[PDB]
Amino acid sequence: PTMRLSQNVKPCKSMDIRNMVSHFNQLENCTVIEGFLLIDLINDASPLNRSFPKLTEVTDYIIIYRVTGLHSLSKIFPNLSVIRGNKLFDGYALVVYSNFDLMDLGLHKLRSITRGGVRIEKNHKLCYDRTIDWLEILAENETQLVVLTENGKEKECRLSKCPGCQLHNNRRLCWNSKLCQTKCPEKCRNNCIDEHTCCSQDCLGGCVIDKNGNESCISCRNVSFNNICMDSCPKGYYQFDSRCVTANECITLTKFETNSVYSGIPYNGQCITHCPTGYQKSENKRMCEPCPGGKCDKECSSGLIDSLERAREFHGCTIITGTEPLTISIKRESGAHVMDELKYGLAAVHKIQSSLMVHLTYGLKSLKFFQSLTEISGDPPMDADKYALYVLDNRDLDELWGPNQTVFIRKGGVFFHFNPKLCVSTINQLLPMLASKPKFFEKSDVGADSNGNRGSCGTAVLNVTLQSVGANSAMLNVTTKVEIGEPQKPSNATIVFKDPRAFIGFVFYHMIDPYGNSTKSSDDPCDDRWKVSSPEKSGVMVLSNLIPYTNYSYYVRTMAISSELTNAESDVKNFRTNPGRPSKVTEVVATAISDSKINVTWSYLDKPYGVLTRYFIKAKLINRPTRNNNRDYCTEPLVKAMENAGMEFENALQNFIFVPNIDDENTYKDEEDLSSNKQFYEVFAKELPPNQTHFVFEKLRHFTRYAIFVVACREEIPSEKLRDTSFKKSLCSDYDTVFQTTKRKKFADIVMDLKVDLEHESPVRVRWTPPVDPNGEIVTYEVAYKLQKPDQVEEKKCIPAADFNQTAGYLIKLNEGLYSFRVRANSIAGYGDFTEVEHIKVEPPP
Amino acid sequence: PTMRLSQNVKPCKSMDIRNMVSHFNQLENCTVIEGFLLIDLINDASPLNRSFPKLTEVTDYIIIYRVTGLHSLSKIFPNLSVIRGNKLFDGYALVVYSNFDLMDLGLHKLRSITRGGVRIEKNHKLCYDRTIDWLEILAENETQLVVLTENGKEKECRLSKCPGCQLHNNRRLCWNSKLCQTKCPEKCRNNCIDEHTCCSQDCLGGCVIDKNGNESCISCRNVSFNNICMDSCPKGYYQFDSRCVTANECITLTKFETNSVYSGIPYNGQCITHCPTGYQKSENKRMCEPCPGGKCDKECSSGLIDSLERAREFHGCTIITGTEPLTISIKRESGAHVMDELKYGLAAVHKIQSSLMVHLTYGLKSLKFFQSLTEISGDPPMDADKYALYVLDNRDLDELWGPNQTVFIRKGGVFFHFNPKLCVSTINQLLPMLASKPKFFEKSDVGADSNGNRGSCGTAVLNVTLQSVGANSAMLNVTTKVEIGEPQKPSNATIVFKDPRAFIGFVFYHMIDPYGNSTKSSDDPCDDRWKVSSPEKSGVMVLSNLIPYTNYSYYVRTMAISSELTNAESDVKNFRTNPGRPSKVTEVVATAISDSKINVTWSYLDKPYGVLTRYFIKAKLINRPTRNNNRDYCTEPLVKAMENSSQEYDDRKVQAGMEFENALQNFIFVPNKDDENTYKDEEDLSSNKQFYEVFAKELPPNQTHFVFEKLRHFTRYAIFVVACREEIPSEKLRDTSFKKSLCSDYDTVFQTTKRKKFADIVMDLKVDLEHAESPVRVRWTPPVDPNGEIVTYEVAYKLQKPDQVEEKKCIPAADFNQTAGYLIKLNEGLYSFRVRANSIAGYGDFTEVEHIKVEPP
Amino acid sequence: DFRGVVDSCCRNSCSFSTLRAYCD
Amino acid sequence: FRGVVDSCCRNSCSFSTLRAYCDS
Amino acid sequence: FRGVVDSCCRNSCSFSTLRAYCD
Amino acid sequence: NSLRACGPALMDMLRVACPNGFNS
Amino acid sequence: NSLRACGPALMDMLRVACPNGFNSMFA
Amino acid sequence: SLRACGPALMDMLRVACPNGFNSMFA
Ligand SMILES: *[C@@H]1O[C@H](CO)[C@@H](O)[C@H](O)[C@H]1NC(C)=O
Ligand SMILES: *[C@@H]1O[C@H](CO)[C@@H](O)[C@H](O)[C@H]1NC(C)=O
Ligand SMILES: *[C@@H]1O[C@H](CO)[C@@H](O)[C@H](O)[C@H]1NC(C)=O
Ligand SMILES: *[C@@H]1O[C@H](CO)[C@@H](O)[C@H](O)[C@H]1NC(C)=O
Ligand SMILES: *[C@@H]1O[C@H](CO)[C@@H](O)[C@H](O)[C@H]1NC(C)=O
Ligand SMILES: *[C@@H]1O[C@H](CO)[C@@H](O)[C@H](O)[C@H]1NC(C)=O
Ligand SMILES: *[C@@H]1O[C@H](CO)[C@@H](O)[C@H](O)[C@H]1NC(C)=O
Ligand SMILES: *[C@@H]1O[C@H](CO)[C@@H](O)[C@H](O)[C@H]1NC(C)=O
Ligand SMILES: *[C@@H]1O[C@H](CO)[C@@H](O)[C@H](O)[C@H]1NC(C)=O
Ligand SMILES: *[C@@H]1O[C@H](CO)[C@@H](O)[C@H](O)[C@H]1NC(C)=O
Ligand SMILES: *[C@@H]1O[C@H](CO)[C@@H](O)[C@H](O)[C@H]1NC(C)=O
Ligand SMILES: *[C@@H]1O[C@H](CO)[C@@H](O)[C@H](O)[C@H]1NC(C)=O
Ligand SMILES: *[C@@H]1O[C@H](CO)[C@@H](O)[C@H](O)[C@H]1NC(C)=O
Ligand SMILES: *[C@@H]1O[C@H](CO)[C@@H](O)[C@H](O)[C@H]1NC(C)=O
Repeated sequence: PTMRLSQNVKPCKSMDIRNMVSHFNQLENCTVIEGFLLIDLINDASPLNRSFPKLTEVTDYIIIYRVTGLHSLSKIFPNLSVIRGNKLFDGYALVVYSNFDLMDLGLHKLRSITRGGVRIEKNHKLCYDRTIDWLEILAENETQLVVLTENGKEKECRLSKCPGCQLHNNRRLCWNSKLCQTKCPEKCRNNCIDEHTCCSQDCLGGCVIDKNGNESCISCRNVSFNNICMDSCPKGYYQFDSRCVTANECITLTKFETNSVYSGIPYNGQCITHCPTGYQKSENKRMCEPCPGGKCDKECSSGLIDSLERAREFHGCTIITGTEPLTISIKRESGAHVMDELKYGLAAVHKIQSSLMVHLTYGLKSLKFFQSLTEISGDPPMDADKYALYVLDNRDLDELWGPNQTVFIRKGGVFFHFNPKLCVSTINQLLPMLASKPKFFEKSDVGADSNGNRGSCGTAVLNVTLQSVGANSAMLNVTTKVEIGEPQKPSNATIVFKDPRAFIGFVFYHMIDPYGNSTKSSDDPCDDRWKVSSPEKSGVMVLSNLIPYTNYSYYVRTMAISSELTNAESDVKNFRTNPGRPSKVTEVVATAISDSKINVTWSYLDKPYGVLTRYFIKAKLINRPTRNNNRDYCTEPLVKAMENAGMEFENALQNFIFVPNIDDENTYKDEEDLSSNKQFYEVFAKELPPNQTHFVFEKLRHFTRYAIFVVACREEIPSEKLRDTSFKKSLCSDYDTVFQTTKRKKFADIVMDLKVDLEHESPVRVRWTPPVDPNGEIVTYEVAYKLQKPDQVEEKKCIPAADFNQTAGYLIKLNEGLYSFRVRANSIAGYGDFTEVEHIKVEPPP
Repeated sequence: PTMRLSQNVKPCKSMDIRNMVSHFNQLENCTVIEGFLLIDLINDASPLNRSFPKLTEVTDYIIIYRVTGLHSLSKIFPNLSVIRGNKLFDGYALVVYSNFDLMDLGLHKLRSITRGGVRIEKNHKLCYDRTIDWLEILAENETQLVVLTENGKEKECRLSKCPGCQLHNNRRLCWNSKLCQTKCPEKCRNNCIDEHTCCSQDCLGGCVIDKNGNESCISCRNVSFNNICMDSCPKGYYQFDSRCVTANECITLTKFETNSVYSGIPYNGQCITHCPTGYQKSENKRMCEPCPGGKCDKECSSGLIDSLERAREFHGCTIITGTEPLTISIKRESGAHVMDELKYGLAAVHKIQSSLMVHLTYGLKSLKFFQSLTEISGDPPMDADKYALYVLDNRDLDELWGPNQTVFIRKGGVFFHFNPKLCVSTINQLLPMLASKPKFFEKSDVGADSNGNRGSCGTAVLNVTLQSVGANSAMLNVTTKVEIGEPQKPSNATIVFKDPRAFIGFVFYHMIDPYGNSTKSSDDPCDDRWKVSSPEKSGVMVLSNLIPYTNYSYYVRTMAISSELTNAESDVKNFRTNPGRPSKVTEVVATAISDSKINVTWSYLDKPYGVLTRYFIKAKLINRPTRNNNRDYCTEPLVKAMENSSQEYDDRKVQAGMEFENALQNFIFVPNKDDENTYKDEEDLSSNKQFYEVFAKELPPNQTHFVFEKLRHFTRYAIFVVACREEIPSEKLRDTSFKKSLCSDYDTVFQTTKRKKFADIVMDLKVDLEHAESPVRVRWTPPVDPNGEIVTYEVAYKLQKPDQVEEKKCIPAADFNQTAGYLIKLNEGLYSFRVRANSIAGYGDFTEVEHIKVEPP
Repeated sequence: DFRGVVDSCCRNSCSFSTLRAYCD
Repeated sequence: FRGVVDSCCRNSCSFSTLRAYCDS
Repeated sequence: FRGVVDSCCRNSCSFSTLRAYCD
Repeated sequence: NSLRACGPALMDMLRVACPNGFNS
Repeated sequence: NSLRACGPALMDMLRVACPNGFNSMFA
Repeated sequence: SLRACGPALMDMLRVACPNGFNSMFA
């Protein structure tokens, strides 16, 4: 309802601190600055003292230009809270430019900048320039005006940790390490005293709160009167920026602008420097009166407009005169306020006695701001008196005079060139405006393709719809029907081409776009991102050879002979293909752990082409290794084996021939085929969730090689679940087998049940039982013996398996003595193990 | 004397069958072809149900391309007799290409191909292609041009048996399974019916013999007249391939020979198609005449050129005529090859009667393609005689005619507008060109602001010098001082910028160029050849990551904002880096030769840097392996086989900052491991003087293999190979003790030599006995130079009796320190003894046998 | 000399509208 | 017209005129 | 499947030719 | 433009090209 | 939209380019 | 005679008269 502000305000006019420190005293305990405050050209600001917390807000703007010896700006403005930007400097409210010693911005108390924006440029030591969310401080409707450049941020300024407030919004937003930015909730943006305590909407930039509950606004929402904030000034008082004043006070106050002094004039409840349209200042300079003849015909000299600041000078100018052509060369960094500053400046002009010229403009959207213009007399035309409207190299000019505005051009002709976003059709609107009323421009006065080649020219829009999508192909569908000649019912769709010859057909573009944000194809000579397709007059196309389960972006445009300017395009739609077939699993490695456990590991280092719901591991016994007949055993024993252009004629012929006219795992299940003896698995396979990168079997047969699958399968789309009734599917990946072998069983179980005997000079006989399931077939039996004599060496013999058991045991002829016998079986796997010793005696008497 | 040919003749001109079988009607009862006969692109020849037996000879080549549904070629030519081949295609006189259904040729009556070779391929079902010795079909001279390939010859042609039929070169001479091929005896050379029945030489390819006994040729060898053959045409007529004709016939006897047909001109007895060099053809074509101007030039009609495919029609033109203007309006930004096609169609043009106009062209870089233009007569000029050269609205027109290249416009002015890349100074080159000889161009004729708006105009030259070059880096120094600000106020400094802020900085270009002839720019959409440095205001740049000892190219240009016209760029230059460090030797392989030698082999596939001044080889003797104490022997004896976007950048930021600075300043102020150092020859024999412990050598740069000597028996050598390069004069004084790096890195290779041939051998062995009851004893000496430690000694013995087999005992290396002896107890008798050692290299060799007698009571 | 399809579509890229020119 | 960057820069200036924006 | 297998494998086929096989 | 596919790729091509049914 | 092709590929591209007849050689 | 601009103008002006600037509002 009603709310006092903190402390009684001591206002003082616009202030400028110049050339040395002690001038800061002029700013001492001013509560509010009624105008702009600037500090510049202090050769050494280090001797400063007595920061000024009593200052809270400034109406117009702040500029800090070439102040040296200053470390942090907060040392001058402890409690600057809001910048109102009533009057604005070239669209900017805060400027901190070309200052070497400023390494800390420091404005922690600042909350809101009401208008315009901030430029912080060429301040080398000013680290932490980009570590503030200016967009919350600025006015939400148009926050474009921010510029942070050349602040030595290359490598030196990388101390971004700051108090991290700490990491909010992906930033440790801070005024250097000492303080972090004080955000406000969206309900009370830039009107909060802390992170949670929203202030009253009658205040601006927060409020003071005390134990007494006597809350007080830091700055009033709209105006103030007797230190009380209210939405509007009371009767009998005139508003002056942020407070209400008496008639005499307004008559004595002043605003400095355009390097000139303006004394306020009370009118219609406000104190204004210039009488509004149709009014003029009184001879005594105390009131505004209606202009004789309805409006005052002030005239101003022509010139050059190099920035919005210069355009401010033309305010109130009705007639522009002088042989010099009125040149507009505004160069903004895409700023927005240009259309507002210029509208304030030149809008009053109704005719330009001279010629106009729009040259090298950057960021200028249109000439619509000449709201009152009606004639370009062109008395002296520019360029040898040939032209009266000159438009060159305007990188962003996109539309000419406002809707059904008329400007009579008396002498000379137009000249439009190199305006990338001004299509020719817009230029043609000037035809009825020239005094000569030509039906066409002389070909030397309007470039045909240098104008509007980048910006989207006048064109309708095509509805494009997606009919179907598959693994590798998709079909498009242009809904907006084209027609030839007379349509017989216009406005039932559009895109009418007068001549059948004119229309060549629709052209479709598409290319991979995972993020779905690719920009259209420009006219750049070598922009090859988009896969342009061939014209199709039927409006349907089948994109082919797509990558399954990937996002695509596509759009359409009409192609016709260049004489036909009618054209249309579609928006950049997007779609994603169907899953398709998953890729093979990579890095399958098989390692033997024991005689009966294999250990498979893998990793999916390839695109899944969908969502792989389940893996599938399968191991099937390959037939055991076998002894080849020609093996030379017992003469070539082996210890181990476990290592398992010509066409030019065709071209010359074609050139003349043509002449222009004038293992088959289709389906799977969990399975475990135990052996006949129920001791080992013949084939083992199990479905696994996508968790596993490794799996170990068990109960595998000793010394046998197993082929290993690894298959990944994708989820089933509803269409493929039923549509592909009995064919293909192919929902599971391909694979390549991997082979591994179990090791040679235990450290035993080679031979057993050994015994020795003799007939009754009898020969010695040795018997044994062959192994029941050795590491592969036994290739040889080795029989060894040693005499019971010290330091002896064991003799041995070899037999190739042979019919050893024919005589129930191998026969031996040996001399007199006592011997110990040993035997081992040897298989294709490798050398076996000997059995325990046994003894026999030879004792032929005479 | 002379004979009539077969039947009355009825020639038909060159023909072509395409797109359907019904076109075959064109061959109806033709006797001969006065040109080539080509059949192709019939997607199905099966429906055909007729033949053309009356076709007998073809004056020019036949090509059968991509005809499908045709299996037996003979179905179309029952009696094709001779392929006169008067004119060849690509040097061939018969092509049968890619007929995916052809299985058989069947030209039984074909007997001669008077010129050119024969090519037959990609007939994936054609058998019998190889079953005729073509050289007996072709001319009687060297015509070895035949080419037979990919004719499905793999296995399927089981019907190659043929009726046998004649056989030569181990194969039957047969067209197919039933059509055998017959030669002629050398007495005719292809004018014969069988092996003996040959006809008059006047006939070519064959003859018909009547029941009356008369003989008639099926084709006249030289010429024919009124169905009668002879050696030469009668006078008052002109020869046309086969038949002599009257002039009024020759005038209409055209031949194609190219996309445009040429009429026949009766010339001194021959119906030539186009007159010989330096001769014009009369407007009535009744005769040729020498060129009236000495040179003859082909006239052509003027017309718009909307695309490259339309320009190719102008090939061979020299004079463009007609009131219409030659409008080059190629909108298609075809890119690089645009110049290629435009040059092909117009390079030969010399004189233009009605002026030239270039309009709305996109990719047209320059008008250089008028390589021979000398006069734009402009008799009818453009636009009510106002203009004779009309260049308008070209996005990329950069140069007018090349150097020199006078054009001497005769009538009318010129017109130039909206040519952004065309600098005005280039247009001024035409000032001395116009016949009117004007001193300058009015703004109405050449736009002051519409031309060169984006072109590099008035380029100055920058002196680039490179201060220093390293192994992989170099530095550049733009010598030409540039006054970034206005002098304020001295003179000189040719290049100057009116505003410091308008000069972003120099930009350095460089790229690898083995030939040093790369050019600054090429006609390409965007050639990514050049590496582009970032804008650099300082004026000195340091390139990095350069491949050493490689030739480079580089040049410098200024990068000014769009609105500034002062700019400069240097000429392209070359420099080469330093030799750096050479790469490693490749595939070093070492193999043993004996117990005393090794062969080391290597190559240098990897590229060097600098010149290979010397190879280096070194061998370090690795300490011999020895027994591990925890191992055992005589229980595990060793056999031991041995181991081993273009988008010109936006200056919006700079421009906007510039203008904001101007405004702000206006407002502020107010008036009142084998380091290479050891790489040198070195040899070190062991104290024993028998083998090298360390051996090294420096070798010339062309010895890819080396062989060692005096090596230790059965030891591992650490082979070592290195490449080296010479040192640059600056290097040898810049380095003191630290840089070096003159030699490459090494890959140690280990080889083990071989065991000594006679291996470990025991010597001075003897039996012994105490007090001669005690056990007998044996003593011997360990081998002098065994292959490593003798881990065990083995002694074998046997009784001198039949029954007892050889017995042996094994003892470790121990127990021989006492007297180097061993003992054993034996019974009465006499024995034989033998001994050998065994080492970590394997079993030793057996010594000579001993003997002993034993006789205790 | 002569140029044709092969040098118009094989030695360099070409647009599909070109191939349409060789059809009856 | 009175500005420095329109007295110097374009239209050029002289030291005599320059020493008017600073004298104190 | 019918001869489509060869009308669009052994030689390329255009959009209309392929569409022609729809019921 | 032109199309070329075989096997299951051709099956998918025909599936997309004919949203309605296509006879065996 | 760039049919770089040679030999049989180019022939196939031509065939897929137009089903009609190809060339009017003096006809 | 003089033509400096931007920082060049700033520095040249500073050198030409380093005795402080007259400034406004006074
Ligand atoms: C602050 O500086 C002024 C001069 O600018 C000086 O007179 C005063 O004594 C200083 N005060 C302190 C507390 O440093
Ligand atoms: C406010 O500043 C003025 C100087 O203009 C001074 O005279 C006065 O004492 C100051 N008052 C307070 C409360 O700071
Ligand atoms: C002119 O345009 C305005 C839109 O700003 C429209 O309201 C008005 O009717 C138009 N008048 C004429 C005569 O076109
Ligand atoms: C989609 O394309 C089909 C032909 O495939 C056509 O019949 C249909 O009309 C198109 N969509 C719409 C909304 O017309
Ligand atoms: C596009 O479709 C929308 C409905 O989805 C319709 O309102 C609009 O008029 C259509 N526009 C055109 C140009 O077909
Ligand atoms: C577009 O997506 C890319 C990643 O694909 C991302 O880097 C870029 O910031 C995105 N831009 C916009 C405007 O979405
Ligand atoms: C073997 O199995 C163990 C236990 O499951 C596992 O940790 C290990 O990764 C497997 N082997 C390999 C090579 O991954
Ligand atoms: C295993 O997969 C299941 C889904 O089937 C999931 O719930 C679980 O968290 C996973 N566990 C691990 C360890 O990956
Ligand atoms: C078949 O032969 C007859 C003459 O008997 C002819 O009229 C017809 O055109 C021929 N048709 C074909 C397809 O060859
Ligand atoms: C070469 O660069 C150095 C700085 O590295 C500079 O002092 C010298 O002037 C340059 N060369 C010339 C000829 O000035
Ligand atoms: C370039 O250097 C040559 C001498 O090397 C000198 O004569 C010439 O004047 C120089 N030009 C420039 C533009 O620096
Ligand atoms: C440069 O010379 C090489 C031969 O040394 C040649 O192959 C190459 O085409 C040349 N390049 C230019 C651009 O002339
Ligand atoms: C490479 O550059 C050197 C000078 O740096 C020159 O002598 C040599 O001829 C160049 N090589 C070639 C192939 O041009
Ligand atoms: C071994 O070296 C000699 C050189 O003495 C050479 O002739 C021979 O070819 C070499 N043999 C092999 C196998 O490298």
